[PDB]
Parts: sequence; C-alpha cells; structure tokens
Amino acid sequence: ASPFRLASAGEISEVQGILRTAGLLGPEKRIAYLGVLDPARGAGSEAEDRRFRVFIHDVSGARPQEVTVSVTNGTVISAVELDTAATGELPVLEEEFEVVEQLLATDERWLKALAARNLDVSKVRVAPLSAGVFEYAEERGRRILRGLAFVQDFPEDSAWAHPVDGLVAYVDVVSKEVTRVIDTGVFPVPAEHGNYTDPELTGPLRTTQKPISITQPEGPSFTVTGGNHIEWEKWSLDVGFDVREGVVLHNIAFRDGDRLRPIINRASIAEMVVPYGDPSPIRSWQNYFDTGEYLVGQYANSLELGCDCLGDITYLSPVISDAFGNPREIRNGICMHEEDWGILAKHSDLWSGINYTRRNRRMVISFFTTIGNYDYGFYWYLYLDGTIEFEAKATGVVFTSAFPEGGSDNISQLAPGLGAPFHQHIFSARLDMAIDGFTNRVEEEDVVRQTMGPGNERGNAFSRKRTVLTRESEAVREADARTGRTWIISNPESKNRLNEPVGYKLHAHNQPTLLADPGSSIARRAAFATKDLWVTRYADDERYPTGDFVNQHSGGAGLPSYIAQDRDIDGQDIVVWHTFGLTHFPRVEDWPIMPVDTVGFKLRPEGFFDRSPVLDVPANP
Amino acid sequence: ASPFRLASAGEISEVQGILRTAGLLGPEKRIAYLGVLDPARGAGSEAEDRRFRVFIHDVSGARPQEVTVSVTNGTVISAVELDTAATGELPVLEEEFEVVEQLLATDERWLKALAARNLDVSKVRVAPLSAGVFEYAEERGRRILRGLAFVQDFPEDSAWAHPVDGLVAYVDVVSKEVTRVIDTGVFPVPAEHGNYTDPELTGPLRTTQKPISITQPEGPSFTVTGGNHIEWEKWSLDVGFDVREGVVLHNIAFRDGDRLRPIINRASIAEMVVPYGDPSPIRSWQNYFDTGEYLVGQYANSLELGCDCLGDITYLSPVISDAFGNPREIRNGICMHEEDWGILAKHSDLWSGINYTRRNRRMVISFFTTIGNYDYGFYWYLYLDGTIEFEAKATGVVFTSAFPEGGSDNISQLAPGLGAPFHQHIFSARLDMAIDGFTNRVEEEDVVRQTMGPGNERGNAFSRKRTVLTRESEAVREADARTGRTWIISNPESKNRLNEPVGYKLHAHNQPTLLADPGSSIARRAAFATKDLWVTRYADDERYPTGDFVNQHSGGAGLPSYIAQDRDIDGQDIVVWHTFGLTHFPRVEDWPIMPVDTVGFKLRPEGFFDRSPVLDVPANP
Ligand SMILES: [Cu+2]
Ligand SMILES: [Cu+2]
Repeated sequence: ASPFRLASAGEISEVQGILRTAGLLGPEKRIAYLGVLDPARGAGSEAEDRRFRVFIHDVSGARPQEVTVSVTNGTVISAVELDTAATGELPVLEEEFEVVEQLLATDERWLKALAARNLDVSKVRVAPLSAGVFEYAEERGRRILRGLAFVQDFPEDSAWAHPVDGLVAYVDVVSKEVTRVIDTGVFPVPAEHGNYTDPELTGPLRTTQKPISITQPEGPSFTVTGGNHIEWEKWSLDVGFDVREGVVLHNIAFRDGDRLRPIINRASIAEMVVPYGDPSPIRSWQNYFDTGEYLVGQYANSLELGCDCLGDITYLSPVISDAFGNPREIRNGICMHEEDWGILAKHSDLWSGINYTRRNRRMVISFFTTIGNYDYGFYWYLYLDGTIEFEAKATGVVFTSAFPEGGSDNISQLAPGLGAPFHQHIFSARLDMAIDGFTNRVEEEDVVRQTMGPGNERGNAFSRKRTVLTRESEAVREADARTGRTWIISNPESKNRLNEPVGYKLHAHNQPTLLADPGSSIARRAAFATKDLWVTRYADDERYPTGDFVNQHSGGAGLPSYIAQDRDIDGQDIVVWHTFGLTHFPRVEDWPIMPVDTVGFKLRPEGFFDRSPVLDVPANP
Repeated sequence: ASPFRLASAGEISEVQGILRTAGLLGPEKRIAYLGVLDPARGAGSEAEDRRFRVFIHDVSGARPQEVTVSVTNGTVISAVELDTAATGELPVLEEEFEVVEQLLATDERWLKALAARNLDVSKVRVAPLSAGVFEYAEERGRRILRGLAFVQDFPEDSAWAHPVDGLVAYVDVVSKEVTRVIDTGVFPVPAEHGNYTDPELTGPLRTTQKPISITQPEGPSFTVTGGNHIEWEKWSLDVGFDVREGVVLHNIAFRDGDRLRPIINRASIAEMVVPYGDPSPIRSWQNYFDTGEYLVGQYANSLELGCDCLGDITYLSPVISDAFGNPREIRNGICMHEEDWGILAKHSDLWSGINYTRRNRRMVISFFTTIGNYDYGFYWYLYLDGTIEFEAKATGVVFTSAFPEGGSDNISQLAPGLGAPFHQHIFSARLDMAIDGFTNRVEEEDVVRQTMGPGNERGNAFSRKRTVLTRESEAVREADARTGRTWIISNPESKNRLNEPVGYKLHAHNQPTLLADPGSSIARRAAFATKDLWVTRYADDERYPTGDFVNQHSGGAGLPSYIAQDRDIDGQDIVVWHTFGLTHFPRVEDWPIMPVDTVGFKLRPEGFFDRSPVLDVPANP
C-alpha cells in the first residue's frame, strides 16, 4: 500500500483507540486537529509506519497536548503538554462557532448595547472571530474569541447586509465568560437586504443561457489507483488531504520516455491570512488565518455535479476526524477532471508547406471551502507541456461594516449605510522541491538592460542574470516586476542533453505583499506575507510559515526562525515558500455576493526537457 | 445598414473601380493596405458614407499615394503623393516575400558566401525581413528588405533548424538590386532537423488522450445580426476586421436593465513589435513590426473546426483586398463561441442556511495569424460579470541563429550548434474609451501604506490614492506592481446610485517594457513600448502608436508627437494605449515548435453597476 494514501476511516478510529487506551482522550478531550504525517525521507524501503498527529483540547481547563501516534503499531510515539501562553492556542473548534453568540445573549452589557439600537437579541448573529494578540494581558494563556454582530431580520436573511458597527465583544471560550464588551458609539444598521435569491432583488432570471454539454464518451484520460494515485498524460502524483491545508499534492513527477522524473515532492497552501485595513478599534484587530487558525480542509464543501464541477468528474471523499475522534467523510470534497485548454502549439510554414495545430489539456484537482462569509476554490492544474499552476478563486460575501457619514479612507460603500473594510487575502504556497530529485538549488533571475556602446553599438542588446541563493540567510527575496524577476529551481547535478542544469521557473503575479506597518502585530505573526519568496532547507517539522499553533500566538514563529538557522541550500533538499495575495478594495459589484476573483502562480519547465515534451501529442480527432 | 458592418466584396470592387476611373490604379499600381474607415463622431444621424483608405505602391518607381475614397458616393475624397523618405515606406507587400531570395540567388557575393559554406543555392531559403533605419544612407527613400538564410535540406524540411549565421544581405525591392552582402565569418549550419511531424523525432504518438466532446444542443446563446453584430448575455458589440490590425471590436456596451450603456468605443491591437536583443551585426537591426510593417490581418489563418476552434463555433469570413483591388475572402478567419468559465459566485451560509452556486461564461472572439516563423492567436473575452479581457497566444517556431562556441549572453541553446536570440513580443492595445458615453477621464490608482501611529495605533490601516491625469503631458505612465498600480477610466458626469462616478479598472500584468537602450533606433521608432500606459485625446487620424507608415520610418512618429499637443483629457473623448509584452529567453522546450505562452490585460467594472450585474443568472440546469 502506498504510504501516501489518504487516511481511511479505520485509521481515524485507530487513533481514537490508541489515545483512549493511552489515557489521552477522556470525555473532557476534544480533537482540534488530526492528520496523517508524511513518510520520512528514505523510508521508501521499507515497511509501513503510518503516523498521525493530533492536537487535543481539554474543555475542563486542563492543558492541551500534542500527540503523535503510530496506527501501524498501535503506540503513542510522543505526547507533550502545551503551554499555550508560550506556543499558542489550539485551532478554533467547530463547536465554538455558536458559543460566542450564546454567551453574549445573556450578558447585560451586550443586551444594553443592543437595546440602545432597538435590536432583538434573538435576531443578532455573532461571528466567532479569531482574537490575535494585542494589548489585553488577561487574554494571555486563555482561549479567546472576539464577536461582531450582524442582524438577521428572519431565518433566511443574509446577516452580512446588517452589520452592527461600534460594538465588539471578547469572550473566554473555556471559562464561558464575557471578558469585555466595547461600545464606542451607535451607527445605523444598514437597512437594505442582501438576499441574492430574492426575486425582488435579482429581478426576473435570465432565459437566454443555452446549455453547454461537456462529456467524455470514452471516459477520462486519467486513472485513479490506490485510492488517490493519479496517472495522466505522463504526470504521476498522489492527492492527499489534510484538515488544515486541504488538498495536498505529493510526488509530482513526469514520465519522460522511460524515466519517472520528480519535480515537486510536496505542494500545499500552508497558510492563508486575511488582514483588515480599517483602523477602527471595532475591527483593527481582525486578521483571519483561514488555514492556520480555522483549518480550511475541515470546511470543504460537498461539490455538486453539473453545478460545482462540470464534465466527467472523478471525486475523492476524504476522511477527517470529528471532535471526538470519529471518522467523518466529506462527500465529494475533491473534484478531479481533465479539460481542453485551447491551442498547445501551432505553425503554418510557407517554406515547408506543412500546417500544424495541436490542442492543450490540463488536469484539474480542486476543492471549495467556506469560512464564515468567505468561500475559496483551491485549484491545481497540470498541463501537457509540463507547466504546473495554482489558482485560488475568491468569492462569497464581503465582510461588512457601517459606512461612515463622512466617508472613509479605509472602507468602500456598497449600499446605503453599508461599508466593506479594505483587506487582503494572502496565501503561502509551500513547495517542497524535487527537481529531478532532491539535490536542488534556487537562482533569482532578473532581466538585464545593456547600455548602447562598444559591443552593443546599436543599443538593442539585453540579457539576464541568475544569482544563486546559497544559504537561508540569503533566501528571503522580494518581487521586481519591472526587471521581470523570476526564481529558477534547478538540479545542479542533473544536466539536459545540452549540458545545462535542468530546472523549473516560478512565474509570480507580483501583487502587493502585506501592507501593514512592519511594527504591527500582524507583520510579526504573518512575517511570511511581507516577502514574496523564501527558501528553506527541508526539515520534517517546518510545515507552516506561521508555526504549528497560530491562534493567539505572539509572533516570530515560523519562517523568520527557520531561516535564522542559515542552512546550506545550494544543492540540497530545499523548500520554496511563495507568498501571493489579492488586495481587495471592495466594489459595488461585490455586493450582495461577489463574483470570483483570482490569484496564483505557475512553474514552467526551463531546460528540464531535451526538447518540447509534447511532440507526441496526436492531431485531434 | 449598420455603418460598422464588415467590408463586403462589392465594396472592395467599388474602391478598385473608383481608383481606376480616377487614374490612380493603373497596371503599375499595387494596393499595400486597404480598409474601411470608422464612421465619424456624431454621424449616427444620419446617412451612410462608407469611406475606404488605401496605400498604393507603384512598381515602376513612381511615388506612392494615400487615397481615401467614398464607396457610397463613388468619389475620391483625398489623394496625396507620399515622400517615403520623410513619412515612411509602405507596408511590406505579400508579393515581395520571394523577391529577396530570387535576387540573391544570382548575386555573385551571395553565391560566394554560400559556396564557402558548401550550401546549394537551390536549398537556401531567405526570410524577407523588415529593414528598419540605421546607418545606410543609400536606403533613405528606397524600399529595402534584409535577408537571413536558412537551409531547407528538402522541400518539407523546417529551415528554421538550419540558420546560416555570419551572413546577411540587403536588397532594393523596386530597382531589383542587391545593395549589400555582409559575410562576417563562417558558422556551422546546425545539423539536426526540427521536423515535428517526423516519427523519428516525435516518437510513437500518444494513444492515451480520450475524447472531449463540447456541444450546445440548442445552439449558442449569442446571436449574429447584420453580418457582424453580436448580442450575448447583455453585451452588445460589432466585430470589425482590418488587414493591418486584425479583429477590431466596436461599440462594446452592456444592457443594464433597459439602458444600453457604452463601455469601450473601439478596441484593437494597434501595434505589435518583436525587438531582438542580440548585438551581433547579423541580427542587431531586426525589429519586426508584425502589425504596422506586415499587416497581421492579411495573414489570418483559416481556422479548422474541431482542431483550431472547438465547440459550437460561429465564423466570420472577412474580406480584404489583394494587391490589385480584387476582394479576397479569408474563409473562417474569425471564430466566435461562448464557453463555460467555472464558478461565477458561490456562498454557503451557515446562518441563513442557503447554499448558492452559479457558473460563469465568457464570449470568445479570436483569430490566428502567421508572420514567417511566428504564429499568434488574438483573443477577446467578454464575461458575464462585465469583465473584458484580451489575451495573445504566442507560438510557432522560434527565430534561430548559430549558438556561438563560447556561449552567449544574448542567445539560448536549443540543439547542438543551434541558438535562439533573446527577444520581446510587445503589443499596444488601443482602447478608445466610452465609459457610459464619451465624457471620460483616467486616474492612476496606487495602494497607500500607512505608518503605525495616531489614528492608526495598531499599524493595520492601508488605503489607496487616485491621481487624475488632466492633460496629455501628464498621461505617460509606467507600471508599479509593488504598489498595486492600476488605471481607472471613469465618467465624471455619470454616477452610480451611491453617488460615485462609474468606472472600469485596467488590470495589467506588469511585464517588462522595451529593454533597448533609450538612444536606440527601436526606442525611437517604438517609443510606445517604453511605457505601460498612454492617454490621448481622441482624434480620427491618431490610429497607431507608431504612425501610419512604420516601415523604414526614422522615428518619433506616433504617440510622442500626439501627446505633445497637451490636450485636455479630464472629462473628454479619450483613448487609452496600453503597452504589454512577453520577454522571451528561449528555452529548450521551445524547440522544434514552441508551446503557447500568453500575455494580456483585463478591465473590470469598478462602481459601473449599482450592485452585482449577475444576480439574474439562473441556477445551472
Ligand atoms: Cu476580499
Ligand atoms: Cu518569442
């Protein structure tokens, strides 16, 4: 059995069993995170050891633990009690979603805030929002959420239309206490609804959209074996799934003639953070680590054929653990299919008389998740020509506020009285590289402009320069779109037939990075977002750019501490961390539900192959 | 009849007739360019005047002329003899393709160059290459082409595989003279072939690609009326076609309820230039103005159903003039269809219980052209949500050279002895804007970072600043990807329901602009390429960023001279010229035929609509 296979339901139950027998999962315990670990380097030969790692919350106030078990051997490998004031709180539990509203409903300061606004407490939804780390010393070591109110005029109303500004509350989830209720002033609660299925607001639905039928009459060109192993148009890989990261891709390789050549050992979105840019004390603390704090895999949608995923779809239904260690299946939580992708290569040659046209295809592996108001589609594409791509599709409902009467430098207007604060959605792709194997390096490549003169008399020449990143202390890089900057991962010990090192070139979109002041809390907690590209030496415990426990962690953790080890990355097992994000100044067209907007990156072969790798593509039927 | 309808065959014949009767098209005359002119501003009401503009070459050495005729009225509106030494030579004629080889075949200096290399003159193909303007005073006023040799080992061989380096020749096309033959040294003629249909090099073709069937069982959702008028999912526009520019889009508008709101009056690629970066005197002169020198519309491919254009395709077969004024149909030279485009908007709301998913579509209008070794697909997309996009798909066979033995700072290696010089492919999109009508302005929008402190105590705030471009002297702008710079075209007299000016935001890719030294010939002839965005006041004779006659024109013409008029562009009929390009350092995978690579831009509504414009999209069948 492939040691990269998906966790099965029986594997989760065995973790539950091992923890129970070990005395680690009594009735007061809640699993906040559970996931299989990747096989260790070199273990390929031989003998399974499927290890699972668990974060265990205790609802009685006892200390939480990090536990690794061996489902293979039925043992506890490690169990450590965590001092959350130092190393962070556990991830948010799904069971804590409703607690913030429930505690506030009977708090007299909250009820007073709502009475001044003539709002019925029974119609006041409270978003359970991650707290971060600011000035409130009582919160250190405590599991806090913060709450912002949204009025639901009726049970199928969109509360996002009716933010209650000037009001925020903090609660201690464990002790079940409201620690602070801040009311800075009354704002009108925007009156319009945002119900995008209401015929009054949609108007009569269009009748003009004729059907588009996409079918594969002989079925798809990719095979799935071993539960999650894909073979498609020379690509080979395994599709993993982790409750924190979502879909992960393992062992991406390309059959080049008779050789299976590795390209990327592990590909994941290791963090995704939404910083807000509104300096109001009602929201100036909000930074939602969708991945590290909430666990995006956990909230993956079940994707409906014909509507969520069109064409000939093959699904995976990954398993996760519920809060008590029982397996739960996410039905149709991963969609897989191949698509047409236009012209691959075309040339009509006058001299030879030959006219040639070939079509491209891509393999698509995706999931869609929902974190409160946000919805994101994570898409990995593999193309016939070797190009690898990632794309995020950001949609959902924008996070709202009041629109101040004097306007705002940090908030857009969507509807009368309704604002939407400025924010970014910033991702980190963790690419554990394996270009032709693990001995890799990274070069930064800039265009070079040349001055007209001797050896360049007509002033037309231009060139490129590549700079090797030799050690981690040199591997924190920024974009330079003006100089066409890219980063090439090569194998300096593997040369193509032209005696040049095989490589792949990372093409970024060069969007703005984290805008927050460098002295801010979020710049410290999300340092990775402040730079476009990081290279580290591989290490099995360096998994997320933000560290293991993001929630209410003071800062510094993660990449800035990994990098300080100043390890050799010049022909070594290395990891590329690419920051990329969307800067979102909301527009009216984003309201009441926003059209998808996208961000991502791609890697293209750069002398990896001896010549084009798609010459064996046949003329289309 | 819509005055934006395509030229018909009868219209071309009537031009021929009018010129013949007027004494302007005797047997020594060759039409180098012919195209309908756009209706003048305000002529909507009323009465046709279909005017055509013609550039007439004279093969006897008499001066060429620029002529505008009225096919409506059967008259010559204007005819002016051109002093090509001042205002430029005419565009390259298709009939001149073979002349460069034919003249050189019997020239003793050329034959000597080839004999030293043991090449059979009968197997030596010569690319007819535009000359530009350099140090050769004898060329001023003369119609010159330059030639580079490529060996074809047999009639169906790819000559690009066998460049003959160290050798270039210049010829006077009219006098039929070889003006110079420069032989700077012998290089090996690369030996490998590049025949991508040869089973020896492709290997056995793949059998793994299962079929993908895309159909529309009730036909497409767009209608074509009046020959070229498209109605699709609230969009309205006309598809034009000009032999120089290719597909042009007129009168792009969006039905918003009961109003037809204009967005863009005219959209075209007004120039496309390929500068080379190899300082060798054999190629340091090459800069191929595919649009302005060669006329891309002229070489549009006939696009084959199922292979070039998949799905339910509606074609236009535009008409052009041959060199004698006879109409010629480009069969299936424009493909039109709609496609699925993934998720449009999705949200799964916990509080309201509603789960919502809608799919996107785009309308696609494209053509594909071949200029020697290059092939380009020009694609215009319209999306349901109002986004407009352009994409170029660059493929074909890379222009080759020898690979020097000591390597090269300006040339990649593709195969033993085979080089491909560095180059860029730089486009200019001419967008004659009409945001809600003609009274428009442009603002440059940058992200603003804020310093932590008073009014921003937690250091999270960020904002934006918009700078109006008031006059043409302020409207030459450059990218700043780091600050998320975009440009917003608004109508300062048309406000959405929130009292904010309607607009569209141009999202560029922020690729490098022209790399050549600012003092170089190409920087002067292609000044537009040196900056990302230009705004001019509309004027009916300001059509191309490079002027009317690009071929062998000394420089300065075009945008830098338009801009100097310093006209008011703050709430006026304006035109946005966006430079965008690909910088191409060829890779081994580009050889022997290159996979498509892409570049483009998009515009997104920015407060143009009162709320999302796709709320009336129905749940998919
Ligand atoms: Cu957003
Ligand atoms: Cu190129």
